[PDB]
Amino acid sequence: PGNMSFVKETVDKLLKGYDIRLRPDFGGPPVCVGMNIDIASIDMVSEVNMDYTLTMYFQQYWRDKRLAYSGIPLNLTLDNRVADQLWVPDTYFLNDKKSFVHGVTVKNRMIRLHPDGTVLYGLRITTTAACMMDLRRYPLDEQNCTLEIESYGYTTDDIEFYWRGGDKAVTGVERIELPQFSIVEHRLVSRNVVFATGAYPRLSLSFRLKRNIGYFILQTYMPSILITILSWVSFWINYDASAARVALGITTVLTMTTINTHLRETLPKIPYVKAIDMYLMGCFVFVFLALLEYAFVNYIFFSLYKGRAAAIDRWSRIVFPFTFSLFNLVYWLYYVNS
Amino acid sequence: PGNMSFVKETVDKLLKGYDIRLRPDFGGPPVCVGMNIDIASIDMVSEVNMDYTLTMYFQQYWRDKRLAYSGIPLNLTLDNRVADQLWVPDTYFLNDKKSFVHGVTVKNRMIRLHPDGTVLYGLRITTTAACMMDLRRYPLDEQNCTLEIESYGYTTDDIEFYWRGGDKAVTGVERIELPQFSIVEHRLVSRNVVFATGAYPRLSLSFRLKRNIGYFILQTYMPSILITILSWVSFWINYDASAARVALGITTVLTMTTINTHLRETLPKIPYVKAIDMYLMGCFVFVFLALLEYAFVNYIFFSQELYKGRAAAIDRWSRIVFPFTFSLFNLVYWLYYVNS
Amino acid sequence: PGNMSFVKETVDKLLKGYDIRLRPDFGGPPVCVGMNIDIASIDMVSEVNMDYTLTMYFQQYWRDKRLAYSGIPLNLTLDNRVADQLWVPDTYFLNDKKSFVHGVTVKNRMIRLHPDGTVLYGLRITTTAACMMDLRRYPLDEQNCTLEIESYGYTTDDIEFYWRGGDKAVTGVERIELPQFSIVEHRLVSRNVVFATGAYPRLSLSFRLKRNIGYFILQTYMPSILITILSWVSFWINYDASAARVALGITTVLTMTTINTHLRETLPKIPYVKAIDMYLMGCFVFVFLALLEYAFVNYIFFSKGRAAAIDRWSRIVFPFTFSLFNLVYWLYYVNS
Amino acid sequence: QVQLVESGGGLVGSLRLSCAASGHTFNYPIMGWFRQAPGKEREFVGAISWSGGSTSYADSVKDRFTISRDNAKNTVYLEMNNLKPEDTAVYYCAAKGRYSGGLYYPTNYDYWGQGTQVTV
Amino acid sequence: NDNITIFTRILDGLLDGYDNRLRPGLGERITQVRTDIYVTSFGPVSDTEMEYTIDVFFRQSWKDERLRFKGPMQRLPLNNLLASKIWTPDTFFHNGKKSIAHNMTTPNKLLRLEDDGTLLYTMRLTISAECPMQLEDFPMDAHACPLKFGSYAYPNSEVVYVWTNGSTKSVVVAEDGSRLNQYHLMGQTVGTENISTSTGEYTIMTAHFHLKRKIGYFVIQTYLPCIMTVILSQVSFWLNRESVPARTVFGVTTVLTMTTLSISARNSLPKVAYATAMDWFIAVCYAFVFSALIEFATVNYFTKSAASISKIDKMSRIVFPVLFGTFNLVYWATYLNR
Amino acid sequence: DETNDNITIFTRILDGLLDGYDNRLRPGLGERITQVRTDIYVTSFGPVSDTEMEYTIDVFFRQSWKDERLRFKGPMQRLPLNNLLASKIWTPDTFFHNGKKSIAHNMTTPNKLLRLEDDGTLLYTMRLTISAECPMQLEDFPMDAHACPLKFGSYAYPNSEVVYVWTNGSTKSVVVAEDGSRLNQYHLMGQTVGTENISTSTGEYTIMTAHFHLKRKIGYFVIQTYLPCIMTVILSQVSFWLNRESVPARTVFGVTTVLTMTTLSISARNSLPKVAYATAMDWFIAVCYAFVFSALIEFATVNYFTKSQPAASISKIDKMSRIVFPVLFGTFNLVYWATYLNR
Ligand SMILES: *[C@@H]1O[C@H](CO)[C@@H](O[C@@H]2O[C@H](CO)[C@@H](O)[C@H](O[C@@H]3O[C@H](CO[C@H]4O[C@H](CO)[C@@H](O)[C@H](O[C@H]5O[C@H](CO)[C@@H](O)[C@H](O)[C@@H]5O)[C@@H]4O)[C@@H](O)[C@H](O[C@H]4O[C@H](CO)[C@@H](O)[C@H](O)[C@@H]4O)[C@@H]3O)[C@H]2NC(C)=O)[C@H](O)[C@H]1NC(C)=O
Ligand SMILES: *[C@@H]1O[C@H](CO)[C@@H](O[C@@H]2O[C@H](CO)[C@@H](O[C@@H]3O[C@H](CO[C@H]4O[C@H](CO)[C@@H](O)[C@H](O[C@H]5O[C@H](CO)[C@@H](O)[C@H](O)[C@@H]5O)[C@@H]4O)[C@@H](O)[C@H](O[C@H]4O[C@H](CO)[C@@H](O)[C@H](O)[C@@H]4O)[C@@H]3O)[C@H](O)[C@H]2NC(C)=O)[C@H](O)[C@H]1NC(C)=O
Ligand SMILES: *[C@@H]1O[C@H](CO)[C@@H](O[C@@H]2O[C@H](CO)[C@@H](O)[C@H](O)[C@H]2NC(C)=O)[C@H](O)[C@H]1NC(C)=O
Ligand SMILES: *[C@@H]1O[C@H](CO[C@@H]2O[C@H](CO)[C@@H](O)[C@H](O)[C@H]2NC(C)=O)[C@@H](O)[C@H](O)[C@H]1NC(C)=O
Ligand SMILES: CCOC(=O)c1cncn1[C@H](C)c1ccccc1
Ligand SMILES: *[C@@H]1O[C@H](CO)[C@@H](O)[C@H](O)[C@H]1NC(C)=O
Repeated sequence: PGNMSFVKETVDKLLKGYDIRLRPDFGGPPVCVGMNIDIASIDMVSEVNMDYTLTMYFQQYWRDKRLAYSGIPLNLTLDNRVADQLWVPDTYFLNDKKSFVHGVTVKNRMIRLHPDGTVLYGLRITTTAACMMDLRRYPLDEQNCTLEIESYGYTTDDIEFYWRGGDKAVTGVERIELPQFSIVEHRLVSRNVVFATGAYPRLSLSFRLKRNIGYFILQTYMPSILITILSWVSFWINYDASAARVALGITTVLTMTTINTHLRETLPKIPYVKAIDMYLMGCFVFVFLALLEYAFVNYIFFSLYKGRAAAIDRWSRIVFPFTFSLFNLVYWLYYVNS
Repeated sequence: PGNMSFVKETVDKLLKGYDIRLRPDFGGPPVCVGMNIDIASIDMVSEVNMDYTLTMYFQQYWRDKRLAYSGIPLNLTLDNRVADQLWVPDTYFLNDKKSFVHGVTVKNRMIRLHPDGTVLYGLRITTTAACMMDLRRYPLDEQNCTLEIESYGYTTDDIEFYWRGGDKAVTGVERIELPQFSIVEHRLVSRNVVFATGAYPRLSLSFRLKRNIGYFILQTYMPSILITILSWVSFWINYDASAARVALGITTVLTMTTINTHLRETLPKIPYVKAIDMYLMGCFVFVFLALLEYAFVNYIFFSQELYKGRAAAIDRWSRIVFPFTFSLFNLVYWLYYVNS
Repeated sequence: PGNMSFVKETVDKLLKGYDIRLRPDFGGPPVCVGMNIDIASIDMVSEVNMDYTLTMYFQQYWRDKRLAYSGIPLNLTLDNRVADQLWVPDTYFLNDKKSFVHGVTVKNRMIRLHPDGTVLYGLRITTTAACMMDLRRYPLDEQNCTLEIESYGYTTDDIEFYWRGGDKAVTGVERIELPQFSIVEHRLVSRNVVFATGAYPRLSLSFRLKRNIGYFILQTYMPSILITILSWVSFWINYDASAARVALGITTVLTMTTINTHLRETLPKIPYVKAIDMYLMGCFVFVFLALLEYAFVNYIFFSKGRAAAIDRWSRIVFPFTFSLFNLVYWLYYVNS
Repeated sequence: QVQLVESGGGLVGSLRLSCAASGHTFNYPIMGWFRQAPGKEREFVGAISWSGGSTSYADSVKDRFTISRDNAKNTVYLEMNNLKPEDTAVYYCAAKGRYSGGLYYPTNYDYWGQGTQVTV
Repeated sequence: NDNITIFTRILDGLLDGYDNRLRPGLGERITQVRTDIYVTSFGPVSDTEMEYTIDVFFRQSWKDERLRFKGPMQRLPLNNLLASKIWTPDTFFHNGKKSIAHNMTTPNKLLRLEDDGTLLYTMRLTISAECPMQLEDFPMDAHACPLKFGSYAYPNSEVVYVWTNGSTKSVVVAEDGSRLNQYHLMGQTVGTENISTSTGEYTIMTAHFHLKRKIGYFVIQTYLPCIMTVILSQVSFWLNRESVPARTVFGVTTVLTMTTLSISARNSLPKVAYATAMDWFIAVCYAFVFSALIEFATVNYFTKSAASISKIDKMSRIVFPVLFGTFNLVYWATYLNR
Repeated sequence: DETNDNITIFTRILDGLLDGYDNRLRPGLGERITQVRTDIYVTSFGPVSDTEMEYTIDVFFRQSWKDERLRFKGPMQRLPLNNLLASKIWTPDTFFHNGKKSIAHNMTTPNKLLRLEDDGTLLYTMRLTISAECPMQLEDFPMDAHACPLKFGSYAYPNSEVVYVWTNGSTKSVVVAEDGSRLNQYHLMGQTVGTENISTSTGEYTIMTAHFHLKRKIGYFVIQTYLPCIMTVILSQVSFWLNRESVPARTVFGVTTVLTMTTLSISARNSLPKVAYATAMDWFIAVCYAFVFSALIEFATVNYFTKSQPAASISKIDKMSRIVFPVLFGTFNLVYWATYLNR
């Protein structure tokens, strides 16, 4: 029975002579360490840092025959500091950038023994994981980011990993909602990874981050569209007022580049051109041609010529909307259907 | 008895009487500590702070005859908490600014013994290594960044470092993901450094980082080129537009100054002119010169057939003069920073 | 003779059987922990963080009659590790946000026994203490804020505090001054505080900063005044030239907004009008009226002597009322 | 899933091969060239990193073969220079994940080409 | 006289045969941990990160029958180095993300032992915790920021938490504690829950702090700029229609002001996708500032192409301010009386 | 030499060496003054921060002394002890009076050295990154010079107990690695070392001190601040070649230059702490702003007098001011630079 002294002496007997340096069944078949996770929160996702932060409860199961006990029906729960006295696996996350076991009040670890010797070792972790992204479709993009788990020291000759519960082993991801993304899908994998030192077991968790387009419509496309069409107001300004159309056009150019720099304020200095950059280039091209059209009109007006200027103004009044419509059609069809 | 308790007895008999304060063969010949690295990633390379954050698996491998065991054919893989109870090399990186061994779950360390006493010991490390950069050619520059591996307490007559595997002693160079750079090559070197306290062995791992101009050519050079081209439209606007001729020139001047300012809050306060500053200087001089040329079209037209012909000829010239001069300047600049 | 061998066993005598869990005179009257401080320097005082960073030497004195000795004439200084083997008070700073005891070569601690048992325990500390600033008068504001020193666990019937030497207990405050502030005054206090778990002794060190106005003359007031006066150039530009008359004033308006934003962004999201908010809004009103006055004359002239007949007044009305504005502002904030 | 196709192998000299990738090639930033023959375990030949160009080769072909990546066609090419008779093998092309292990070991490569033969 | 050593002997008589790995009454009874909180200072709230930081004395109490003692004094304030030897609960915060257990000059912990064996254990903590804000109504939003904590390893079958005074008077905020510059802490609500996880069912303690945002900042820093930019755009209807350059300057420069203001405003907030109540105000101000320039363009068309256009400016001078005032009034009504 | 028994004899002799030994006491506590000869080798100086008024320095900090408990005789004279053993042996508790923050590097074993001669002489070395407070003066901001000090001494033991002496003498006892310095904006003109007795609230202590003489390099500010302001003054005076019939041009051009000066004046101070006074660069900014504003006042009066009094001597001003303003600005420059190449 669970008499206080009896439990004390039973546990002392278990640990008396227990060796930390040797893993369970040393020299024999591997330790089958079952893995289990309970996602608490994906704190952030960052393109500028090419990483995401994740808080979770991380559990591990194995049987160590040296800890089998009888005469006690309880699945004993012990103070977490027993972890420093027992053998615990060397599992670590390959692609983490920085991580820490939460230490509030007392370090967030769990150890619970079972009569058959099974050990449930669990601890709460916040981890920043590296995931560089395919930004080429920036506002319309979809990302795959993963958490890679391996044993640092013990190879497949000593340790084996498996998801305890199979496809059900990770939970809480169904309740994760993000400002910028939504988790379309998550998939669990198990595989062996081979280095020069030997074959090391791996488990990996992956998320399909589909981006929400809502944000960029609000902050980027609305301003750029409104300032683009504002540039066409020049054709509604008579060329008799020669000094006003230049001010209008150059103001639109200034505003367009000012909007562009705000994106560069919030992005990695990545080389290639992104779809957002392509859209900004198109809008800036239309603004630039709107200004150059007044310059051309003023050339023709001084080089019947009033009629030519008015005809060019009307032709632009029609064609600039038409050309911009063609641009928009091609842009959205291409970046949606591709 | 048994194949578990036998290994336990072997290990305890090894660590019975082992002295952690003495290096292997203390007082005898030096200890040849082979080592090799596997690169995990380079998080960033910073011009503002002149450093780069390297992450890696760092391995060390040496003989220690006090840990020889017999009968057992296994390469014992002991729990890493035993490494706190053995002698390990005093290795360190001189140029590191700040580093740490990854500590989640259990501190990321591996230690593996072998029957003939040789030990393997490895760590996963993230180090913010310093790297002074020659930004005179920025952004067309390339940088050499290094990691200086060295033993602190023990001299050249106590330790001997060497790259295990020689040329192949560093791997994972092709999984470094830097947007702005591409590692042209990496090179491995070994040396003896000398201080007032004696000679020491040093191993140098170095990267030659070539920058990718794709970001700047699109983000800072193209807008400057377009603004300079915009500045020329004043030479197509007829000179009667006195207010607009000014407005264009002054707006382009202020826009070049603005393209300048967006750089200065993202770079170190270097005291010398860089290539980017040379290009911005030249383009700004072009816009300022266009503005001055408009000023001396206006002066000659209104105040001083000189009132007609001089202004007409100057305006007609500008439309070809400025494109030609800017093309010459651009060609000279790019061949100055590419061909020589 | 061989004193090195004797003081060894004397210190062993002191530490043998020493129960670290129990405070001096446990069960008896409290232990009187007198305190000294030597202010090293005060790092950034911050509005955006609402705190200040203070580096200091902090000393504590008490008798632990379990440590008395008579065979040695020395004021026996010991290696700092002994601090982890003796009992030391549980003093802490209630209003610190982040702090650390310095260790460069070794952890900065001092233990100095004496024959009568007195123990002098000193530390070098950097502490980031909260400082709730009243920014309503910014930048013409003084800022009292303190460091609150208290015993965490031992109540007033177990530990007592006092300042050693009274008002002279804190030194270095006469020497430190900041770029943005000057230490007008400092005051030392002692009192009790009562929680649900009992009454505790309190020591607190209070400063009274006063801000330096030079940076605000450089950035805030002079650019605003210059832009306001530049706006008055409109009244002298011809009122037929509408493009210039407008561009001038509207550019001054945009400049007012631009100089406001780049000075407000380095300051917390405080929801009330600062003194410089009043100054900036007054200057903005002046500039906005300078522009809307051109709008008025351009309307009225077209719907005649009515144009010059109020511009010739505006030329004097603007500077006079702006002078009145400054006269009331400075005397309202500075002298009252 | 990423899918790959090979082309260029044949009978003799010097020779060149090409491996074209399709699909989610971003999640597989590295491509490796292996080879195999009757009576032989699969052998490594070389590797390449998309957009980086930083190759590595097996010591048996080092300084003869080279690998390069056409990132626009999403294709990689191996220069099989200065053939020697032992180079007769089927030169499987394969792709490697972001965080898999060593490059010299076939088990780390997920998606595989159809294995063009080469003969000398 | 002997009080300094009698208790040495007593305490050494309590700690021999003791085992801190086993919770008190492991088999016989449930361990009821009486607890309460004292928020010495509250805030700040970082809505750009969705966390809020709270400073607190966190107090706990229970009976360990092993520590029941007799002596001349009926309770003992003891050094914190003793707290490591006694069993103390593993309480942790479910929604915390980064916390500090203050350690200045000593670990900030308080341990007292009654002669009954009852322990009182206290410690000063600073916790940065997640808050689930909804920002659809930004300028006049309100929040309930929770603080949820409970045992990490021991389930409800073993250890249960109870508020010390039961009623809401078991959580307290210091009178001078508010370090919120941007919020009012309107109130609090205290409760308990039985959560279920992959380790058992835990008895969670829950506390909610109710926050409402202070609108004072945004009035002067964002609403006055938008309203004043509309006014600056509106005054251009009193300019004579022949002054085309100035009429153009007013419109384009106020549009630039609106664009920069809008970009700056949403530089805050955690980059969420939906439009808040501030977006629906900035967008309407932008609508007026843009339609003003379009109206000027229509005038400058018709006045130079001739027609009976003189009505349009006189009617615009009425319509634009009237419509903007109507919108402002109804908007502020629908978000104040929300 | 004797490799089989060398480990055994030295573990035995060392255990005999530090049994009964205790680190709680100085070597010769009751009998002598302990002398801790010290030395420093600066691996890399800098960077220096004006906004924090600090500088960061990386050093091998070296100490030596005689401990009489530790004399021994054996098969070799000097022992390269493992740095773990410094925990058991007494070592001086030096601390840097100016230190804001520091790292005693801790990576792959502490970066720390311990050696022991058979005559008892210890040597003890370690790697430190030291961020130290510097009381810099900014009245001449882009053209000032600094002497940022380093000061350190025993924390606990007064001058009666422990005294510090430079190892190789003041003229050789601190060294700088020329190949490693991290200064970008400054130049370390030279360094010098001295000693002091400080009286304190806890007795009298001895300080070793080394001063680093830093001279700022103006090059960054010439091209970033001075050049734009000079030429914006020049630009604002380009107004004078436009004929005054173009009133909108003569207005907007000057107004734009004044706006440029405003932004330059406000922005350049992002590199400086919030001092209580104007620097020399601020005098330059003030005078450049004065000239750019006078280039606008010129038109403010010309545009008036050209229509209020069309027998006015106002057409003269496009001559007199045009030729004079550059002259006055040039003489200002030739006073300013002449001053601050001396001052
Ligand atoms: C985010 O990114 C990931 C890519 O980085 C996406 O895909 C996953 O990526 C991982 C690697 O990161 C990849 O392993 C995984 O593919 C499954 O892997 C399983 C393990 O395969 C390994 O072990 C097998 C042991 O039996 C072995 O068969 C495999 O090699 C042999 O088989 C393959 C496949 O036939 C041959 O090409 C190869 O030559 C070898 O002969 C390998 O060593 C595996 O179980 C699984 O299914 C395969 O295997 C089954 C058993 O043979 C077959 O029945 C089945 O038909 C398959 O052949 C996969 O191969 C993929 N996962 C997927 C689904 O593609 C993540 O999906 C992405 N996440 C999100 C959320 O978007
Ligand atoms: C910065 O900001 C802080 C915070 O606002 C300021 O801190 C305050 O400083 C004042 C002094 O300027 C403090 O008051 C003084 O406190 C002491 C101690 O009083 C306490 O202890 C006494 C026993 O030791 C006890 O009798 C007191 O209780 C009586 O008085 C209080 C207050 O009047 C009253 O509420 C009670 O009912 C009692 O009547 C109290 O617990 C005291 O010495 C000071 O003067 C009193 O006592 C002396 C004799 O000792 C006598 O001569 C005086 O006439 C007077 O009776 C004085 O009360 C105050 O406690 C501090 N407050 C806090 C919250 O810390 C600080 O001053 C500011 N500094 C600067 C530089 O601006
Ligand atoms: C610091 O103080 C010590 C004494 O505390 C000084 O050393 C003494 O110097 C005087 C001459 O000035 C000698 O007569 C004494 O004999 C010295 N004392 C001893 C014990 O030898 C020391 O010179 C002072 N240092 C400085 C730089 O002022
Ligand atoms: C959490 O669960 C406990 C469970 O306690 C049992 O409750 C059932 C139903 O009322 C009762 O029949 C059992 O006797 C109870 N057992 C014990 C040992 O008390 C509830 O008591 C709590 O109220 C639950 N908490 C909340 C917040 O609902
Ligand atoms: C009340 C009159 O309007 C303004 O002051 C006003 C409107 N848009 C901008 N401003 C100014 C720049 C301002 C903003 C914030 C604080 C102080 C002053
Ligand atoms: C807090 O101080 C205690 C003193 O025993 C120490 O054990 C612990 O490591 C310290 N923690 C930190 C974070 O400094």
